[PDB]
Amino acid sequence: KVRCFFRNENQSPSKEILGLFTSGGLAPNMIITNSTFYGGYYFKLTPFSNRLEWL
Amino acid sequence: FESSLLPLTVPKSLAVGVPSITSAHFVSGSLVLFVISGKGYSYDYYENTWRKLEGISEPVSHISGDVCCFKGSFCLELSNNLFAYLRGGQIPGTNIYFSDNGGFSFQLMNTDKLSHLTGTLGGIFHLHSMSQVGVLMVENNLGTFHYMEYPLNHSMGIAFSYKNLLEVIMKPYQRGFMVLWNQKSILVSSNSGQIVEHVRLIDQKIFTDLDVEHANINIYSVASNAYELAFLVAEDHLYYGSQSYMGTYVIKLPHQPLWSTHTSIYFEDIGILQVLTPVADPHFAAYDFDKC
Ligand SMILES: *[C@@H]1O[C@H](CO)[C@@H](O)[C@H](O)[C@H]1NC(C)=O
Ligand SMILES: *[C@@H]1O[C@H](CO)[C@@H](O)[C@H](O)[C@H]1NC(C)=O
Repeated sequence: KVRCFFRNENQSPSKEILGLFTSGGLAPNMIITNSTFYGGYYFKLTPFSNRLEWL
Repeated sequence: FESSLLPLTVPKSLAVGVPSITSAHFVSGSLVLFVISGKGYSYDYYENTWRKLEGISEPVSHISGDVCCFKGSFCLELSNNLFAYLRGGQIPGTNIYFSDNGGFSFQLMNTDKLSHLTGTLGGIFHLHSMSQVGVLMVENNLGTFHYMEYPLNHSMGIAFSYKNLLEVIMKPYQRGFMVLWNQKSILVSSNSGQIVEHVRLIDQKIFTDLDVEHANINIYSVASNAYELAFLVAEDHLYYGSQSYMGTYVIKLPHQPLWSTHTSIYFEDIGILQVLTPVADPHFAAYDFDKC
C-alpha cells in the first residue's frame, strides 16, 4: 500500500493539484517491469474533497 | 457596432419607472432579456416590441442561463432553461425562479430544495458542462459553491474570499471555465467552481499572484473569450492573459491612453481585442463609434 502525491514547485502535498487532475478525470498509473514482466496498476478515481494525495 | 445607432429606449406605454438594466441575456431566437428595475422584459431586435414577463412576481436582479447552438434540438432545449434571482438576497426568504421554455414563462422554485443553506446568495447557475446545478453561497467573508445534484449533492467546493459582490461570466463552449470579477478583484475557475484561484501575473518573466485590491488598480472592463481573458483598468492599463488549465497567466500590454470614461473592450475574434467608445453627435442624436 502506497501514498503518492504530484510534486510541483511546492514540495509539500497540495489539495489543488489533486483536485485539478481528478476534475479532468486523470489518475496516476504504476508500471512494474522486470526482465520478463510488464504490469500496470491504476489509482482508483476518488473525489478530492478529503484525500490530500493518491493511494 | 458599425454604423451609428440611436440609444435603446423604453416605448413608455408599459412604464417601468426608472430604466436601469441590472442584467441582460441573449436567449435563443431574436429575443433579448433585460432585468429593468427588478422586472423582467423581453425585447425583439428585429421589431421594437417589448414584452413584460408575467412569471416573475417578486423583484429579481439577474437572469442567468447557458447557450449552445450546435444546429439541433439539443442546444435549443439547453438554451431554454433559465434562472431568475435577486443577487445578494437572504438565503431563506428570497424567491428563485426557473424557466423551462426560453424566457417566456417563469415558475417559482421551491425552498425545501435548499433548507440546509443559510447566508447570502451570490448566484444560482445551471452548469450544463458538469450536468449540475451550482449555487454560489456566501455564508461569511468567504464564498463557496454548493452542487444540488446526486453525486456531490450538497457538496461544498473549496472556499474563496468574497468581500463585497462579484459578477460571474460563463465561457461559451461549456468547457467548464468561469470568471468571477468585481472592481477590486478578479477570480478565475479552471474547474466548474470547485476550486477558485487567483490569477497569476507575469512581470519580466517572473510569475506571481495578483491581488487587484492590493495593487490598488480598479478594473473598468473585462472581455471574456472561449480560451482568453483581458481586462482594462481605469488608470489606462490593459492586461491580456490566457485562461487555461494549470492556472491563468496575464501579461500587461504596452501603455496606451485607451480609457475615456465610455470605453469598453470586447473580443471580436480569437487574438483581436476591440476598444469601443460611443461619441455623441449633438445635431443628429445618433452616436458615432470610435473603434481601436
Ligand atoms: C466515497 O466518497 C466519500 C466522499 O468523500 C469518501 O469519503 C469515501 O471514502 C468514498 N468511498 C470509497 C469506497 O471510495
Ligand atoms: C444526497 O447526497 C448525500 C451525501 O452527499 C447522501 O447521503 C444522500 O443519500 C443523497 N440523496 C439523494 C436523494 O441523492
